[PDB]
Amino acid sequence: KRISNCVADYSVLYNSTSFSTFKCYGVSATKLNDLCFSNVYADSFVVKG
Amino acid sequence: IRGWVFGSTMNNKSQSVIIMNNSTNLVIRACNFELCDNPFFVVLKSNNTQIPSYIFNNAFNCTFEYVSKDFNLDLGEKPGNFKDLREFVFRNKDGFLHVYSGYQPISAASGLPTGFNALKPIFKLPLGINITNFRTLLTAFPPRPDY
Amino acid sequence: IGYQPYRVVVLSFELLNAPATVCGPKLSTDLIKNQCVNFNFNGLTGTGV
Amino acid sequence: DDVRQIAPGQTGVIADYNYKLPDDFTGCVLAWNTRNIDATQTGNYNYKYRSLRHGKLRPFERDISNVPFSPDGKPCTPPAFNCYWPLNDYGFYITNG
Amino acid sequence: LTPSSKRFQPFQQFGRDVSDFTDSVRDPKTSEILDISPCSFGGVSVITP
Amino acid sequence: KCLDFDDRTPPANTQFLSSHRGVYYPDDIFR
Amino acid sequence: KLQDVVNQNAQALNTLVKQLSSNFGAISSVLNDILSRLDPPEAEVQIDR
Ligand SMILES: *[C@@H]1O[C@H](CO)[C@@H](O[C@@H]2O[C@H](CO)[C@@H](O[C@@H]3O[C@H](CO)[C@@H](O)[C@H](O)[C@@H]3O)[C@H](O)[C@H]2NC(C)=O)[C@H](O)[C@H]1NC(C)=O
Ligand SMILES: *[C@@H]1O[C@H](CO)[C@@H](O[C@@H]2O[C@H](CO)[C@@H](O)[C@H](O)[C@H]2NC(C)=O)[C@H](O)[C@H]1NC(C)=O
Ligand SMILES: *[C@@H]1O[C@H](CO)[C@@H](O[C@@H]2O[C@H](CO)[C@@H](O)[C@H](O)[C@H]2NC(C)=O)[C@H](O)[C@H]1NC(C)=O
Ligand SMILES: *[C@@H]1O[C@H](CO)[C@@H](O[C@@H]2O[C@H](CO)[C@@H](O)[C@H](O)[C@H]2NC(C)=O)[C@H](O)[C@H]1NC(C)=O
Ligand SMILES: *[C@@H]1O[C@H](CO)[C@@H](O)[C@H](O)[C@H]1NC(C)=O
Ligand SMILES: *[C@@H]1O[C@H](CO)[C@@H](O)[C@H](O)[C@H]1NC(C)=O
Ligand SMILES: *[C@@H]1O[C@H](CO)[C@@H](O)[C@H](O)[C@H]1NC(C)=O
Ligand SMILES: *[C@@H]1O[C@H](CO)[C@@H](O)[C@H](O)[C@H]1NC(C)=O
Repeated sequence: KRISNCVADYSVLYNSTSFSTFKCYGVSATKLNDLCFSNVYADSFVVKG
Repeated sequence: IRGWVFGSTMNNKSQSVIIMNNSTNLVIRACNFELCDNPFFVVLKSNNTQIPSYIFNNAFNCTFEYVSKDFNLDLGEKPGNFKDLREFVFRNKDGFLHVYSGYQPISAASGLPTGFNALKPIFKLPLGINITNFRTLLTAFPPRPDY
Repeated sequence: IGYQPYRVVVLSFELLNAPATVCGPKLSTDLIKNQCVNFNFNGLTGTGV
Repeated sequence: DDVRQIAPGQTGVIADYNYKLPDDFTGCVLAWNTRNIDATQTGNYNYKYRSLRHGKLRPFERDISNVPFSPDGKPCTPPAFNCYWPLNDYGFYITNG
Repeated sequence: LTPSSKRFQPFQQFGRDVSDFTDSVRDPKTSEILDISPCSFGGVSVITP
Repeated sequence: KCLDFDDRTPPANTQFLSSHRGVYYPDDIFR
Repeated sequence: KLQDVVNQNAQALNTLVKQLSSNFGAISSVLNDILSRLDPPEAEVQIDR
């Protein structure tokens, strides 16, 4: 799915969802709030543990 | 000069640390303080004695405590020019309050005397508190009650 | 836990190379010119005139 | 799920508002499960965490205040709209994952 | 290890030279300052037909 | 408790020069 | 012979400028791109290169 024209404020994800895995490659997590992203896509699926 | 109070809001809505030095020993207390808007010590000028005074009203939810060894301090008023210069450096980093201290005998009547002095590290307090503001604690010499 | 379902979302993007429509939460300021400033442009930070 | 956030350079509700490690941290981190001790059938709510805060906490900095939180930033009362309590309780049950 | 004339303050345990090499240390059991020196100090050449 | 002082002069924030003061030992290494 | 001397001096300085676009095992030669994207620990590895 394509994402465009939005503010990526993941603080709203707090208190709603809890991630067992969260790993970023090519970027820093603490740097996520100060950046602007281009051609961002979200891939969704389900696997086993 | 007896010490300082360091805190973000300077009331009981946040933690503050007091490094006051009472007449007997140095007390470092990081606690949730209901700080008085005008905190002071009181030593009677004629008597040269320290009587109890209030820096804070109440204390609770409080974390850090340290009491120094007993020592004697001279409360008497003194004549002449300024005799002592006490230099401190306070740094707040990584949850630690670094205190560096130095002492020098001076005879200046006014202003800050020029010179060079290397301060040695005396304290590294593990407080972990947000410090954005501070207030000095000075003793008072009331000649007459109510004044 | 090895055989329990896990939902996976993979976000892909590019940084500081193309126009960006998705941005982190930041307050923009007025454009100052002919002065030495610390600038941030779509996540690209630096110092200059 | 919050144990992974106890590490230098991490982001999350714990790393931002509860506990942060320095980038140059020297030491060791130890964690162990305590479902038998800290969890109950009726649920254990004695443990809390800060979920709302205006700014991220600094390394090895602590915030034990309990002040109502407004996204605008002005003081407010809990019954008022857009005014919340910053601390949320962990719900620890025996049957939890 | 040789006895040292260096005077350590109570908050100092190690000393370094201009090369950042640890050349002085306060012994833990007996608070005496010792001098650390390299074991190699030889200028050696070999003459052969 | 919480006694107040009345009729106080404003400090006026006098300024002076630091000179060469304020230097402290940066670490615990003997040099 | 005099022209050859001035040509070499200008060529050396222009080679110095063009070598700033050089990566040395790093993700990018742009210092601002690295600093806008990585933490001080992760940027330290790239900046040192
Ligand atoms: C300056 O501050 C220090 C630290 O607060 C004061 O020392 C403390 O004084 C209190 C009251 O005298 C002591 O509490 C007493 O402890 C004894 C047992 O040791 C107990 O029998 C009494 O009923 C009372 O609880 C406290 O221990 C003492 N702390 C230490 C270790 O110094 C000091 O008196 C202050 N001096 C002034 C008022 O200038
Ligand atoms: C925290 O500080 C506030 C403000 O000083 C305290 O509120 C005062 O409480 C005293 C004693 O009940 C009253 O006489 C004052 O009139 C109150 N002032 C205000 C502005 O409300 C509060 O009680 C303190 N809380 C604790 C636990 O120390
Ligand atoms: C220390 O306390 C001050 C005051 O509470 C904090 O300053 C606030 O910072 C947030 C986020 O930037 C702002 O939204 C508030 O408006 C600020 N308040 C004031 C009055 O300055 C500061 O962030 C705290 N520092 C830390 C890291 O704990
Ligand atoms: C720590 O323990 C060592 C070993 O017991 C002490 O060294 C000896 O101390 C005694 C009494 O001063 C001397 O008679 C011996 O000759 C010492 N032996 C050595 C190894 O030199 C040392 O003094 C103790 N230090 C402290 C901190 O008490
Ligand atoms: C989570 O936060 C929302 C506000 O964004 C609040 O309405 C809700 O009660 C909170 N708790 C939940 C969803 O358990
Ligand atoms: C998803 O929506 C449901 C129903 O409103 C809600 O109970 C749940 O907490 C939501 N979870 C997230 C990830 O927000
Ligand atoms: C002077 O100090 C002593 C000891 O604190 C006290 O007993 C006495 O009452 C004081 N006198 C005055 C002038 O208050
Ligand atoms: C101390 O903190 C706890 C938890 O936030 C709070 O319940 C308590 O009321 C605080 N102290 C007092 C006596 O106000």
